[PDB]
Parts: sequence; C-alpha cells; structure tokens
Amino acid sequence: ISPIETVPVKLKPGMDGPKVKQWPLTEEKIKALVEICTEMEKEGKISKIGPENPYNTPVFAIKKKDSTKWRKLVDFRELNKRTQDFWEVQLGIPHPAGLKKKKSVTVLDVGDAYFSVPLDEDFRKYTAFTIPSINNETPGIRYQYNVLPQGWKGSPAIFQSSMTKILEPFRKQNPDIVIYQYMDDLYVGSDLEIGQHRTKIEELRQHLLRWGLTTPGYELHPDKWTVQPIVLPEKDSWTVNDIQKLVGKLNWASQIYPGIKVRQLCKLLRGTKALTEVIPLTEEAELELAENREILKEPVHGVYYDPSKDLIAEIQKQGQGQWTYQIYQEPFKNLKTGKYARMRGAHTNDVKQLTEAVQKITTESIVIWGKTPKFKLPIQKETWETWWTEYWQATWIPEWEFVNTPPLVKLWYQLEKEPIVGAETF
Amino acid sequence: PISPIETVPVKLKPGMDGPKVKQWPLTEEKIKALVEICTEMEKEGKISKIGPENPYNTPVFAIKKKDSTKWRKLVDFRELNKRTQDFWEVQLGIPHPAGLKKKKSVTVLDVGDAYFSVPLDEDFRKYTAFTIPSINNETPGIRYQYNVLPQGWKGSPAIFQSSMTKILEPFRKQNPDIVIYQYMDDLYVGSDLEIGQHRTKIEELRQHLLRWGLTTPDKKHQKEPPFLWMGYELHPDKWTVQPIVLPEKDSWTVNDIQKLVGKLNWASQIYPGIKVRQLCKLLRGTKALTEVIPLTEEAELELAENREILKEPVHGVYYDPSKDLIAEIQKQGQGQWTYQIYQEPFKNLKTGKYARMRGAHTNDVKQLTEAVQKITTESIVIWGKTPKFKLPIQKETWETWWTEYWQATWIPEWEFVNTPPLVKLWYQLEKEPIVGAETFYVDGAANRETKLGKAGYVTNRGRQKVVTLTDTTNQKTELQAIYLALQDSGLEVNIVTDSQYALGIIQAQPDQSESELVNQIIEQLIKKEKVYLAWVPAHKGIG
Repeated sequence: ISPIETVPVKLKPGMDGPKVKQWPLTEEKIKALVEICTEMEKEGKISKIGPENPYNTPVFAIKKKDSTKWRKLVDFRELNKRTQDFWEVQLGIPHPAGLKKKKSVTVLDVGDAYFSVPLDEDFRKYTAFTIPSINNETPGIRYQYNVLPQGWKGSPAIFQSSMTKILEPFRKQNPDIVIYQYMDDLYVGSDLEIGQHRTKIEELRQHLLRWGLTTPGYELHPDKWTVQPIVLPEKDSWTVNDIQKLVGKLNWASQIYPGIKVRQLCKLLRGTKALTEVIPLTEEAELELAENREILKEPVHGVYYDPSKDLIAEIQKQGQGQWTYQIYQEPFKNLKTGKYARMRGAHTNDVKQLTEAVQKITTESIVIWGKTPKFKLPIQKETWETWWTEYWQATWIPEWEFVNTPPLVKLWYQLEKEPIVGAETF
Repeated sequence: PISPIETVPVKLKPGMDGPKVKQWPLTEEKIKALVEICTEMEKEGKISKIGPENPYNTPVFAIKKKDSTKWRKLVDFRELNKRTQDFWEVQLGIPHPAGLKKKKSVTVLDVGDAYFSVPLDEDFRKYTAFTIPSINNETPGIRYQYNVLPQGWKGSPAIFQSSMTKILEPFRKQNPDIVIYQYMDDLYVGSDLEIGQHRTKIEELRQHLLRWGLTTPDKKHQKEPPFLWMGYELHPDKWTVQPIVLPEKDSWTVNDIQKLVGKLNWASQIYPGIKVRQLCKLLRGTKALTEVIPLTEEAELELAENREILKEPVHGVYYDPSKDLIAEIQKQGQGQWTYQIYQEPFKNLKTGKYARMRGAHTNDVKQLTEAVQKITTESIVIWGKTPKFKLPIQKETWETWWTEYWQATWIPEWEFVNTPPLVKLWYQLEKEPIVGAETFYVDGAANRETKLGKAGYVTNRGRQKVVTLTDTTNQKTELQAIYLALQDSGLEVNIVTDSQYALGIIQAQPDQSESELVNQIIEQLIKKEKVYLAWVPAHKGIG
C-alpha cells in the first residue's frame, strides 16, 4: 500500500454491495490463497474483517501462462456492475478503433500497479472476500481491501492519470503502435515484423518494470481473423435425404437472408421415395441453389455495432473437438462468427475446450469492441461452475448463461467455409 | 464472566429503530423468580439496570422448566432481531465425520455458554433493554440491558465464533500440531501427541480461554468419548451411526406415516436397502393428518424388513491424507444411483444414494455424469479433493457418447469397474439413411381446440395406415405417427417426420422422459437393429 489520495467512490444509486456465496475450493487452492493472502496483509494491501460486514465476493486461484505458482483471482463481476460508472467527462479509457486493424497484438497483465494506490476507506466494505476451509472445520478468513483490487472496474479507472503518464514517453514516441487498456491488461500492437514487434514489447516491459510493476510462438493476429462464409454441399448426385437436409437449413437461413428460396427444391421432394433414392435436379431447382449460394457469398447487409446494446456470443459444440460461435447483439444480425478447434492435449476435457474458447472469443470482443460479450453456453450450470476455473488463465471473467442449442443453428454454422489447406508453415 | 475482548460494532437494519414491545403482565411468583435470577445475572456483570431514558423493550417471560424446577428466564428477541443488521453467513454445513483427520488423541470441549461471556457492542446495548413487572402495576418495573451477546439474539452466533477465532489465533500458531475445529458450541481438539502431553495441552488451551472470560466446565460436566453428533458417535478409529428406531405401533396416522417415511428416507443414504414405496402408498387420497391409514400386508412387510436393516450398525473410517480417495458408483435402476467413498477396500469413509428426478428428457450416461459431479462437489467440500472414480461404463462408451453430445459434459479421471448392471447406450440413430430399409413418411395432426386428430404414415413400398385420435394434441399425433411407423416396420426403418420434438430426439437421443408416448417410442427404438430419423420442415410438399 502507498497512501496517496483516494477519490470518494460509491455504488450506483439504490444499489447495495455484493453478497455472493463462496465456491468451495480444493486444498491445494485454500493453501496457496492463505499464503498469498497472508503476505498482502502484512504488505498492508488487504486487512482481516469481522462478521459485521455482510458483503462477500468469490475468490478462486488459478495458474496463468507461466504460473507455476498459484495466482489469485477475485470475481468482482457483481461489484463491478454495482459500481457507479465513470463517464462524467473521462478517465474511463475510450476505444482505439485500430488495434483490430493492427498486424500483431500482445496482451500484458499490469494489474499489479493497483496496489500502490489506496482505495477509499468508505468503499472497502464492498471488497470483502473469504478464504473457506475444508470440511467446515473453521470459519473462512475474511479480508477486505485497502488498495485498488485487480479485476475491479474502478481500478484501471482511478489509475488512469498515472497509466497515461507511464505510457506517453513510449506512446508519444511510437505513434505507429497502439496500446489499449482493458481491466488489468494492456493490448499492444504494431505492424512491425515478428522480432521488431516482440523487441518493442520488451522495451515496453522495461519501461514498466523500470517504473513500478512487472509486465507478466504466441501473440494475437487481428489481421488474420476473417469472418467466414457458409458453403452449401455440392454432390454430383443428390438423394431425397440430401435434398431434405439441405432444405431444412435453407428454410432456417431465410431468417437472415430473406431471399433464400427453397420452392423449386421442395418440389423434387413430392412422392414417397426411398430416403436413399437419387433424383435429378430441375433446371429451376438447379439455379435456385445457384441463387442461394449467391445470397450466401456475403454477410447480411446492415450489421452495424451499437455500443449501447449489449454484445452477445453463442457457442455450439460441434463434436470431434470443433466448436462454433457468433457474436451479435440482435438475432440474426451477426457482428462476427467463427469456428474454434480444441487446444493441444485438451482431448478429454469438454470443459477445458469450452473455457479456452470463451477466453479466445472474449479477447476479440475486447480487441474489436473493447468490451466483453455475455456468452450462451451449451453446458449445464453445475458442470461449468464446477470446473471452469481449473483452466481459467485470464484476469477478467465474462458474463454467461446456460442454454439449449437448437439442432438447426448448429447444422447451419457448421457449414462455414474452411481453407483449401490452411494458414500453413514450411 | 465478562471480558477484555474487543467488542464488535453493530448497527440496525437499513434505517430502523430498536424494539418497543411492552412487557407482558407477570405472576408475583414469576416476578420474584425473575428478579432473583436477575440480581444474580446483574452481578456476574452480564446485565445492568438502566432507566427511563431507555425507551426500548422486549418482553421477558418466565418458564418453570421442571428440569431443575425453578423459574428459568426467557427474553423474546424476536422483535429486536427483525431490526438488527445482517452479518456474513454463519457458514452452514455440518462437517462430515469421514472428513476428520485421524488423531492419535482427540478431545472435544463444549464451549456452549462461552458466548454469554463475550461482551456486546456497548452502543447496541440500549436495544436489548427489558423489564421486570411490578405487582402493583404502574409502579416502575425494574428495567435492564445486556452487556453480553444475549442468547437468542441474531448476532450472538456470528460474533461469538469470530471472537473465538481471534482468541484461538495465538495458541493455534503456538502449537502447529494442535488441530482445533470450531463449530457452534463445540471445540474439537485432536492431535498425534501422546495422551499425557495432549492432556496437558488441552489444559493449556482451557486456561488460555479462561484467560479471557471463557470458562469451560471440566470435571462435573465434561464430555468423554464417544462424542455425539446428530446421530454420530465419534470413536478412536471409526465413527458410528447412533442407532435410529422406527416407532412401532398399530394405529398409524397420516402424520406418523409421513414422519416415518421421512426418517426412512433420511436413513436410505447410509443404509442402502431401505425401501418406502408401499408406505408412501398409504398416503394416496388421504383427507387429514390425523387420518388413520391401516397398513396393507406389504406396508407391514417393508416396514418390517426396514426395522431389520436399522437394527444393523454402520461404521465409518477416518481420513488418511497419505492415501487414495476413491468413489465407486452403481446403478440401482434407471436413474437411481449408489456410491461409496473409501481409501482402502470395505473401509469406507462415506456412502450415498440419489433417488432421481425422472427428467422430462434424458439419457443414463448423462445422469451418470450428474452423479459423478455431485459426488465430486461433495468430495471437494469434505476432503478438499476429488476421488479417482470407478464406474460401471466401458470407456468406448464414454467416448462414443460424449465426443458427440451437443452439451459440454465431463467426468474427471476414472477407471471402469465391471460390476453390473453396466450403464450404456440403449439405442443409436443411424448416421446416414438405411439402404434397403423401408422409408415411412409419417404425419399426424389435430384440431388443437376440439382435440380430435389422426396419425398414420405411408411408405415408399406401399404400406399405409391412419388412425383417428380422440382427446389428443397435435404433439401426441405427430408422435403416435412415429410410434406406428416403429410398430409396423421391420428391424430397419428410415422414418421421416416434420415434428420438431423429433428434432430434439435426434440431437439428444433420449432414453427416459415424462411422456408415456415418448417412452413407447424409446421402447420401440431400442427394439430395432437400425433406425434412421430424418426431419423435414412442414407445409412444404415433403413426402
């Protein structure tokens, strides 16, 4: 803790602070958190609290990128929501509509920088978290915060003036490079070749170690994220079933592109025939595909981002490792869509695969829009709440809801185009 | 006795005032009694006379509890409690005996009345005000207030436990071998020290607590092993289930049968073998709690066979962190599961059962997944870890099912235990259409309002049928349509429907539902060698 001055933060009018139960953790995690928390207490950042403070916010403990020792993760989502927004004029970082267009982006956890800024004594109550005990042999260790907490929305807010000062000397120096700050991280891009990019990151890391915070192949590539097109089947010969499958998809797609027509096809479908039966295509049905393939060659006209509206993302499990998702804000009006293939090793864990995607998808939602999407997860509440942190490696947590994938949405997006080969290497 | 313990600040509920509920009129006797109890209580430093300036009150009552046949004092904090702030969750979750680490010696102190020795936030003391009624009414009753956590006050539990935690902080670190557990009115101290040292140690602790006002009863009111616990008898190297009895009689009321069914079900966890179908049956169409329901032969029997299982004893083993945690699960019927968690065979820490829901749409591998999961949660809670699982499912089966299920689902590390019945996939819709198999274009529909409809099909090879349903629904006709196709086909059928629920069944390939009809269909579905379900949109000319 570094006792500078604290601004009198408060909650959104009418709102009360958070009272979220604590998830129970394994022994390996209670241990690490107990240790981690013990230091911070002595280092003055957080301080033990009594029972008269009725708030609470969940703590988890994870193992980030190079985390071979445990990191601490508090879930401030409910607090963040209850925390009065920050746009009287500014100090709430704007969206630099160019990191997306950028050739390469690197994420940097700089949330550490908050500890050296005190947090308004009056707000602290709402920061209460609890380390639970095994088999309920003892009460949990309740603490509070004395400094800016990593993962709180108000944190990168108050530490705005200082992050600006920290950055200009590099920013103001390299204006051909963009630095965007979302929550506890820093997104940093430039068109410089691989080495020329990584090197400048190093430099930046110096500038930050040098100043007062560690800055803890793979980098992003916003230049390569192509929003993909649906591609209909094209067998030399069709069966009653092939036409019937095709037909159900077209009739669903007509919710996006209303000019999708399925009449001249539905015609070939009259007669009680062997599902396995072959049928020649009417020259009308023939062009109808043609006209359908054409409508499908591009994203629907008119999709434009509305910053005031929530951003939504839906994933559908496609099995065999693959998944599909779509960020959008109004039904059928997709901002982005894509396909994600499980990480290496992740083969036996659907949950691993799923969290890995919520993460990668949430990255773009920040890069691109500078905010996070509420996910529609094809998973049971219990199945998720149970094992998601086991693989969480990010400082921020998105919002979510558990859903039931309509069979057709899946049948459709599965259609998306893929490369002849891919994005190869020699 | 009062104490040098740091009082915790307490406030009222969001903009509220302290209680003002007048004192009921008392018996000269009930008064006398109370006054005496009070001059005593006053002097132990627990309460202090106050006066007119205190506007607050709560009613004090006098219960002659013939347990010591003197008048005991009761104070109704119901109203003060409605106006008292909230405190963080007094963490609810009775620990589980099988989660206790085996200590070479174990002591358990009843720190019950210790809470009456923790002082109250001096500012809040005005709200706990109360009065002792005079005989000649409208003559000042003797008024008071509590200087300590009152019994039956909203905060006492929350506060007392935190105080105890701070007070134990020193010793707990001064003795990194002494493992102390705190819960309600109980302090559990167990270690691997020798009997004598440990004893000595428990004496250090007790003096230490005496050091701050917390008196522990030591000889005349002590607790010697076994130590009780809602029906638990802790022992040295095992825990036992305090026997439970089924109230025998021959005049069974509805009340009595519910409660009974109650205990029976509570028991069925540690006593797999308890069944209650025929006792529940006596509940059918009942018209009053006091209604006497005579028992069928069967009830008598079941009710009897149960008294047998209970006569038996369920022992448990303690947690040895140096050893494996394991959990085996087995399926008692579709959707009913049993499991037992142990480290060494037959020496089990815990066992349990999950009488399932009969969901509106499921499958067994899915439900297995859900039991694995509830277990896992339960393990983590008790033992801070998750057991290696042993399950009645081939691995190709887990694979075959989950790699393709639409939902994300998982089961942590496990091994296949081959002890029946094995859970598997009852049926499997084909991937492509069946060649050489008849193709039934089916369809059904109903006047949603008059509820008359028809259902039937027509096949590429000639067959056909149609039926007219009465008191039906479009859904059911659409369904019966598929049913009949299943009923009237060979072993291999290709069926085509435009029923969206059939869209579900293809995605989720259920094996249990809420609909008898869907069930028929699962029945027919299991019966075939190959069945391909194709869906097509309605009102278009498909078929």
